[PDB]
Amino acid sequence: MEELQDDYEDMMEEN
Repeated sequence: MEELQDDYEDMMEEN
């Protein structure tokens, strides 16, 4: 059960 992968943090978004 993962939302995010590895090198990220859901306080930004890769648009």
